[PDB]
Formats: sequence, structure tokens, C-alpha cells
Amino acid sequence: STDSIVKASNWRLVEVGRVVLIKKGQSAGKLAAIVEIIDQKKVLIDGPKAGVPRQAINLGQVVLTPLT
Amino acid sequence: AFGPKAQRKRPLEDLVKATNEDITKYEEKQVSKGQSK
Amino acid sequence: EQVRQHIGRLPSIDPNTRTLLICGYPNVGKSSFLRCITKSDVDVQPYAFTTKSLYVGHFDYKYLRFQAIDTPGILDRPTEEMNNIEMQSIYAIAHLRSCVLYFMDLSEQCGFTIEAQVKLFHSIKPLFANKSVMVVINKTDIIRPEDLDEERAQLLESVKEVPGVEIMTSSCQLEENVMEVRNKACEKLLASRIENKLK
Amino acid sequence: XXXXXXXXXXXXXXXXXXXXXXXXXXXXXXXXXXXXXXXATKEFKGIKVTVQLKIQNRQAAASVVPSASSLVITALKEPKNVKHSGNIQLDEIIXXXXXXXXXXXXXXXXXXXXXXXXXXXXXXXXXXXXXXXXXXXXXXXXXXXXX
Amino acid sequence: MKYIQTEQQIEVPEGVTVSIKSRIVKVVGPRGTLTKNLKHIDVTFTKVNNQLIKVAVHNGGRKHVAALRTVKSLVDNMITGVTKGYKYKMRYVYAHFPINVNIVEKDGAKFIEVRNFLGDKKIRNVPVRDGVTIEFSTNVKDEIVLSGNSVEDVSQNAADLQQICRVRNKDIRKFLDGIYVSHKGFIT
Amino acid sequence: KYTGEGFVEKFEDILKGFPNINDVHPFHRDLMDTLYEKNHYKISLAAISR
Amino acid sequence: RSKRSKLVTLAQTDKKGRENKERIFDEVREALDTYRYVWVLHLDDVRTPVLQEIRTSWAGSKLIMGKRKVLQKALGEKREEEYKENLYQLSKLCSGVTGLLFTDEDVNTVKEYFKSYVRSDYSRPLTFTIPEGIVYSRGGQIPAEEDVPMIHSLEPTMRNKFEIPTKIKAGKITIDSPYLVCTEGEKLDVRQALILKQFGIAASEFKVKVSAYYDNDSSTVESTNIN
Amino acid sequence: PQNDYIERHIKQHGKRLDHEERKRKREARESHKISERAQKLTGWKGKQFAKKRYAEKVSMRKKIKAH
RNA sequence: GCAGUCAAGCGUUCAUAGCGACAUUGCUUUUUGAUUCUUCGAUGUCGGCUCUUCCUAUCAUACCGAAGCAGAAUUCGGUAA
RNA sequence: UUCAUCUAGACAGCCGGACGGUGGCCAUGGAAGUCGGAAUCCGCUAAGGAGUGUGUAACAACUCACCGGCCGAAUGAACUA
Ligand SMILES: Nc1nc2c(ncn2[C@@H]2O[C@H](COP(=O)(O)OP(=O)(O)OP(=O)(O)O)[C@@H](O)[C@H]2O)c(=O)[nH]1
Ligand SMILES: [Mg+2]
Repeated sequence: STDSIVKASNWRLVEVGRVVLIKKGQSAGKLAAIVEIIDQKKVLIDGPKAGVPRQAINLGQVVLTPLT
Repeated sequence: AFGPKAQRKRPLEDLVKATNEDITKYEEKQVSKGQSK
Repeated sequence: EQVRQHIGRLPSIDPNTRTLLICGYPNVGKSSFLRCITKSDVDVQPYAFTTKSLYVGHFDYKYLRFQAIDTPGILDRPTEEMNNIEMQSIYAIAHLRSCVLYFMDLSEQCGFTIEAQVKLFHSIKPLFANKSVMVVINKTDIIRPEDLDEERAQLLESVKEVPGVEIMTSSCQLEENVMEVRNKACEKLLASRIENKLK
Repeated sequence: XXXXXXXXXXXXXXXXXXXXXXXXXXXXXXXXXXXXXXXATKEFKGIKVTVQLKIQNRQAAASVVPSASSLVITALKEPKNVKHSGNIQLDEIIXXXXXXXXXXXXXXXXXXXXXXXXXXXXXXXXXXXXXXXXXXXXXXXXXXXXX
Repeated sequence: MKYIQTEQQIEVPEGVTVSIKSRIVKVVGPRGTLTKNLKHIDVTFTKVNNQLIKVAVHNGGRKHVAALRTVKSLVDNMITGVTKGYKYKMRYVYAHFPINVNIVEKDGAKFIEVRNFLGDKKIRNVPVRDGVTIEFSTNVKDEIVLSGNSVEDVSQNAADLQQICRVRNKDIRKFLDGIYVSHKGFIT
Repeated sequence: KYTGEGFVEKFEDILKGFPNINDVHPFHRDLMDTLYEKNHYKISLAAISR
Repeated sequence: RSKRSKLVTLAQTDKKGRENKERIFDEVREALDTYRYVWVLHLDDVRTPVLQEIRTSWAGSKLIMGKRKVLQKALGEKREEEYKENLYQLSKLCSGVTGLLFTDEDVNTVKEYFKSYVRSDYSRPLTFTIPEGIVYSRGGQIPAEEDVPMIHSLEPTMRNKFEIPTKIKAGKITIDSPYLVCTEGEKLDVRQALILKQFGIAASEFKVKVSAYYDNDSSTVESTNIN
Repeated sequence: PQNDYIERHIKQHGKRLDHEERKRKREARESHKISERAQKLTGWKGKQFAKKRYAEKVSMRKKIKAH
């Protein structure tokens, strides 16, 4: 009863190894992994198992998944 | 001459005859038509 | 602009009215005499030149109005040129046609000796023609002037040689003799005003 | 008893000054404090500055002058602006005059103490036509002859 | 320059407990409880372990990071208000007229009533906020003490009480009257 | 003309206000002689009248 | 924009820089082979004629002061780099404000001197109550008939910084309740020391302490504990 | 009246209680108000303010050139 | 206004080929408030009775600010039609 | 954009020192670092100006400019658009 009940506010956060879904574009619905962050908006992704080529991409074209 | 700076500091028996003469002088002293542009 | 800010703060005096001048050396008691005789905010600090301008206070004797003009206190040494603080005294003595209270300290605590007090009184003496001088000894409470030696009391006899003068004893702790000083200051001046009225 | 202290500057003839506030609080003396002051400035000019310190205990007479001040360079002369800008022969005369003042001046030898009394001479003519700053930058006399 | 994240740290001592839902902050400890609403500031709080809590702003400009230091400064004053509490002492110096200060209760509202300020007949009422208790100083001449849990309840109620006695249309170099704040100290 | 009168109405507020040191009284003239230096007093007011 | 505007001045004195540091880097390494004794002295609070006493009293000594890390730079903080040997242990000790001493008279005279040398400075001891009347600049030390009333300029300094309640009737300064500033056996506060500073009460004695000694020819670290 | 009377009233009474707080908090704010007047003062009040603000930068840089 | 002086800037790189803000000096009818009684060609038609409305660049009244602002009075300055 | 200062301790701020010859010459009713004119030099120093400000009738007292103790990452000035 003497604890701090402060909430955590859980967020999917970009990092190296976050797997993502590509919502629009040529690939459009294939999983891929963020390899390296470039800046605030551009990331370097790749998924070779699904078939998306290794490429830079913008974060507006991608949607983050909970899996890591 | 006067103020916050005030550098001047200086301006008996001969002052007696003068100021007694200065005072007695003082009581002796007191006792549009046709123009246009 | 700077002579406008200083000319408002000068005291209001009338030369034709009956005044009295309180003149003497610095650090004597002429400020403390003024504080007990009338209502005025004049500082009583124990150093030489406290008042640098003429300070005026008003009192009442026999249903009238008297004003008491304080002086800054003077050193005569060359008698021709003098400090502008000290020069304000001399025209307050020369022009103002009313009695002057020669305020002498026959005691220890001043910047000057007794011998410097009497020599100045003969120097100012030509200003004292038409003015009916009264001399008042302050600080008599601690010295009791029968202490004084026989030859330097003969200097007090030399004070009484200018025709109209008179000596009184006073202090500034007992408040009845500070009253009795101004009564002879008032009654002697009424001898001069009434005689000038009957002409 | 006790042991207090007072000081006094200026003047040349017997007087009571600035000390009239202290003599009002302390023991009173008008003729005694004037002669105790006149004994200090005896055979000293009244025009020059003279600094003293007076210690009394129930009406004592005291007179001493420390002479660490510009009293030294003012001593070796013969008297809008009274010109103290004079020419004096410092070279050997101020060398012995530096010996009296160097009781502590907190200096190592007279070689680092004679130049400390040279800047105090910011008026006089000294030795030669010039006894000032670079006119006495070095000192090729006395020096070790005072130690 | 678009800082990627900044943070500050809130040092929670052993007495107090802090409950933070979305931006509603409650501080409960020895002397009492407090709340403060923060829906406008748009930050993120994170607990690590029971004595230290990190505030955070991700991807913010210069204005959005300058408003992150002040959220540390508000919760720390919510902490010292509950551990130590606040106490402002005021002196009310008059020149000629004795200033009569009282506490009156009209309708259960507990005002502060000032009379005879510079000879005025006007009665001024200063309302007392919730949670500030005014006591008159014992055996110290001319002193009024304000004290409570909140900074902004106490410091406002002391600032209100000195603006109610401002001298109008006169020279403030001459007329000395007024009420002033001596110093801003803690209780313990 | 309106600016021209604007400077004069300020100057008429100076030359009327100051106490006209000659013929006041030989006392009030002579406190102001020592304290205010009659020469600098009379020259500056006559400069404005010019 | 919206940056802090720094105060710009017009005073005569200017800043030193790095070139005064490297001189003290040289003067310490020069004094090692020149003199024979290395004395390190912890002296936190100092007074300048106290320091100017010790300098002029000892011609054979050289009292060299500076920053700590410059003294570690010159004596050599690590054992691998040092000018003369067996020196890295004694430079470990100088944690406070320290100034090195380089004498050549005796090891007995130096350790005897500082116990014999004692002065008096500010307290930073005995208790003091203020009378409930006119306060004086001596503050009840000497009799108040000879005392001087305090200057009223530092009276707003007293009401705000010293926390002492002073309300002023006339040209002097008055308090109405008796107020004690300190009690004996208590560590004095910085507000309590500044009351004793304005009152001019330096009644706590001062002595300088020394912590270690080195001898060049013997080349060994000597630690002596006197306070 | 009755020569200088405010400076005697300063000595024997004090300025005020918070006269040293308020004055010190003036020039703490005057760094913020000079930038506040330059963004306000629409129409010839922004002209004569900019003429006197530029006359102060010239008068201060001459003192730095002096030494 | 003209004629100087001083120099942060400007002039393809630029002190000295040449410009020049901010300051300041030149007298523009006499340094001691005495006066100057000087209206110096308006070549052109609107002015006033009644009545309404609108700007602010505020003469008064509202509230503030600053000055030797003791009050009393009175100035500078802001928001406001 | 060029110039600087720095993790071997910068910048900010608390804390400590901020001295001796000295109350430097003249000025003066008093002017001691500061109402002022001319000045303005040395000693010891880590550092301490014949001295930026507060102001006592003078002094005292405080301040920064100068160095040093703590804390542990960069920071300041000048401009360009
Ligand atoms: N023993 C004694 N001392 C007095 C007496 N009157 C004044 N004093 C002293 O005078 C000191 C003050 O000096 P002032 O009263 O100002 O004398 P003053 O300086 O010549 O007067 P001003 O020149 O107008 O300032 C006080 O501290 C008293 O000690 C008195 O009657 N007896
Ligand atoms: Mg006196």
C-alpha cells in the first residue's frame, strides 16, 4: 500500500531486430526486419524469407508489429 | 558652478557698509483698433 | 534643471519678520539647542559640519511668531575668502535685521580652544552694530563655569566690552534654562521693534 | 588597566582634529592633547602630511611616527598646486632612508625593498634630473651593503 | 534541432507515494495529500524503482524540451510540500497608523480583514484559499504567518495580501506603509 | 507656426518661473550669489531669452 | 536567439590562461633537485598576512602554491612518470588546498615550527547574546558608552541575509528582543559565521597543519601526523 | 521643505522593506522587456525605439575601443 | 542647408581607386531674461444656419507608469474614441 | 562562418582568499580604492587594479576582476542568411 502505481504506457519502439509489415508499395504485405535506423523517418529494412529486397524505406510506408 | 560635481568652494568689516547700503535701497524702491495685417 | 531641484527645498524666511540667529563654532550644541527650543528635524550628530544650509524652526512667545535660524558654523581664517558652506552664515548675519545669539562653548569638547573663541568674536564684531547681541554659554552642566582660570575668565570680561552684550549659562539636558535663554532673546528684540514703531 | 590604540594624520601645528570625536568618548584633553601632538610634529613643517599613532591610559602623552609612508621621500627636501614635484638626490640618501622603513615591508633584502620605496616617490626629482621608474629600474649601489 | 529523447529525474523519498494515471498526479505522504493536473504538457512518466521516476519527451523541439524541466520542478514542489510543508512569514510595517489585522469568519469562508491602513475607513477582505492556515506570531511584534501544503496556494495568498495594501497616488519614497514577505522558508 | 509657438510656450514657462535674481531682496539675492553663482545664473537664462 | 547576455566590464585585470599553469609545472620540477626537503601542507582557510608571514620569515624555504592537478602533473601522479623517484606516494596525499614547501634547514625544526606557530582567524566556540537595545558595531565586546552604532546601510543586509529582526527607529539601529547567534559546542552555520564576521570577532585560533615529508638523497616517503 | 528632507528620511527610517527585492527584480525583467518593446510598438513607436536602441550600441562599442 | 572633423561599415579579393550611418564643429545680428513695438504682394474662392455619422494622431473624465513626486498642484509616458 | 576555452576540470553557481609600502601627490570644513585635477610606479604572490559598483561627514562594511576548493560534459564570443 506504500507503492507507486505509475503507469508504463507500453509502446512499440523501433530498434534493431523489430520485425515489421509493409502496408503499401511493391512488396505490400510481406514481413521484414529493421536492420539499421538511418534517421527519424528513414530505416533500412530487409526480409529475405518473404522476398522483399534489402532496401531503405520510409516509416510512413511500414507498420510496426509486436514481435522481435 | 552647481550640481553633483560642485568644484567651486569659495567665491568682514567692509561687508558691513555694503549690505547696510544694499537693504536701504530696497525699501526706497517699493515706497486693437487701427492695427491689422 | 539642477537649480530647480535645489531651490524648492530652501526654507521659507522673511527678513522683515522677527528672527534670531544662532551662531558659533561647529560641534558646539547650536543644533541641539535648536531641537529643544522648537519642532524641527535637525541632526545632532557629533561631528563638525553637519548642517550645510540654513535650518529654520518656529516657536511662540507672548502671543507672537518667532523663527529661529540655525547657522552652519564658521572659521574666519583669512576673513576675505571663505567656504560657500560657511559664506551662507555671513549674509544671514549681515542682512537679517534681528538679534543674534552668540553661542559660545566654555568647555572641553570642541575642535577649538577657548582662546580661538574670543579672537573670532572681535572679528565678527563690526557685523554686531545694530543687532543687540546676546551671548550664551552651553555645556555648563559638566564644567560649571566657576572652574575657569582667572586670566581666561578675563577674556570673558573682554566679551563684555562691546557695548550691548550679556552672558548666560545653559545646557541641553535640563529644559528650563533652554527656555530662559529665548525669553531674553525675545524681550531684548521687543526693545528694538517697539522703538522702531514709535518713530 | 587596558591597552587601546588611536591614530592621527595631517597637521603641522598643535591642534585637535578628527580626534575630537574620539577624545569626547575617551579621556578629555585640549591643552594636553595639543602638546602631545606638537611633540610629534616638533621641527616638522605644517604644510606636509604627517601621520602618527597615539596610545594613552588615563591622560598619557604619546608621539610616534612610523615613517613607512611618503614621509620618507618628503623628508629629504627643503620647502592651486603647491608643487611637490621636485628634484632630490635619492641615490645614496634614499638608500639609507630605505633602511629605516624596511622593518617588515615583507621584502627580501634591500635590493627588493629600495625599489618599493621608489614608486612612493611619484613626485620628486630624485638623483640626477630623473629619479623615477626606469630612471631607477636597476640599483647598482648599496643593495647588499644594507643587509 | 529535434532531440531524439531527453529526460529528467524525480527523486521520491521514503515517506511519500505517487499515483500517476494518464496525467493526473497524486502525492500522498506524512503531512497530507495533493493533486495537480497536467493534461496540457504532453510528457511521459516511467517508474524504475520506488524512489526515482524519469520523465521523458521523445522527438521534441526546443519549446517542447524547455517545458520538460518545469515538470520536474512542479512535482518536486509537490514532494517537499508533503514531507516538509511550506511556511511564509510576513511583516506588516506601518509608519503612523497602527494597522489592525484580524481573522473573521463570514458564512464559513474565513476571510482576512485589514483595517485602518494609512488612516483609511475602508475594510479590505482577502479570502483564504483551501489548505492555508493563517496564524498570528506569538511574542514577536507585528508578524503574520501563512502556512500550508501547496506552494501555489500559499505563495498566491501571501501575494494577494500585499497587493491589497498598495499605496496609490503618493510617493513611495516617503510613505512606508504596507505588508511585505519576510522570507520563504519551510516548516521543519 | 504651431511648432514655433510650441517652443515658445515652453520657454515662457522658464523665464516666468525663475525668481529674477536682481531685485528680490538683498538677502535672497545673496544666498543665491554664494550658492548658485549669479554669473552662471544670469547668463543661462539670458541664453534662453536669446 | 534568447541566449544569456554575459556581463561585460571595463576593469584593468585580465585572465591568466594555460601559460601560468605550465610555469608551475616547471617550477615544481625545478625545485626538486635544487632543494632538499619536500613539505606538503594542508591549509584550507588562509589569511594573506598569515601567508606573507611564513614567506618572509623563511628565506631558505620556497612556498609554492597552485592547483592540485598541476601539482600532480609536475610531481607525477603515477609511479611510471615522475621527475625524481619515490615521489608518487606523497603526491597522493594532497587532497585539500595544498602548497609545497622547499627548505633545507632541518627535519626537526620544520615539524617543531608549526606546532609553535599559531594565529587567530575567523571561526567559520564561545556564545554571544545581543542586548535588546541599540546594536553597536562591536556588539557588546567593549562598553557601549565608547561604542559606535552600526551603519544603517547594512541594516537591510541584516534583515534579509542575517535573518536577524531589526526595525529602525531613528539614526541608530534598534532591536527589541535579546537575540543569541551561537551556542557553545555547536558547529556554526555560514549565516552564524557572517554575523561574527560583521561584528569583527576572530576569536577562534588558527594553526596550519602538515602531513608528510620527503628527503631527496634518502629517497623515501615520510608521513608525520600533527594537526 | 527645509533642506533636503528625503535623504534624511532615508537615514532615519529606511527605504522600505521590499525595496531591494523589487528594484533587483526590475533589471532582471528588463532583459525581457527590451525584446518585448521591439516586437510591439506598431507604427513610429517602433521607429524611434529602433533609433535610440541603435544609438546605444554605438555608444557602448566606443568604450570598448577605449581600452 | 553648405563646409569640415571623427570612423563601425561598403566598394569583384580590398582601409589609403573612392563612398560613408552614429556623433560633432563651423555662424544663422550683441552671453547678464534689456527687449524685437518687422504684419514685406496668400492672384483666389467658400461660409453658416440646421443635422447625422466616422477615424485616433486623446483636450478633458476611467485605470496604470516614471521623475526631488513631503503634501497641494503640476508635468512627461502607455492602454483606451 | 571563422576565432577561442576544455574531461589533465572548462561554462553556470555555492565556498575561500581578493595583501603589503598606502590614509600614493596635490586638492580640504572633511575625500582613507572610489566630489575631483594630474596620474598609475615597485614589493610579495596561486591571484590581488594607486582600485569596476553599493555609501559613511569621513572610515568601516559588502561587491566584481584575479586565483583556488568542490561537481563532472562540452561551452563562449563575433558575425553571415
Ligand atoms: N555635555 C553637553 N553636551 C552637549 C550639550 N549640548 C550639545 N552637546 C553635544 O553636542 C553634540 C552634537 O553636536 P551639535 O548639537 O550638532 O552641535 P553643532 O554641531 O555645533 O550644531 P550644528 O553645527 O548645527 O550641526 C551632542 O552629541 C552632545 O554631546 C550640552 O548642553 N552639554
Ligand atoms: Mg554637532
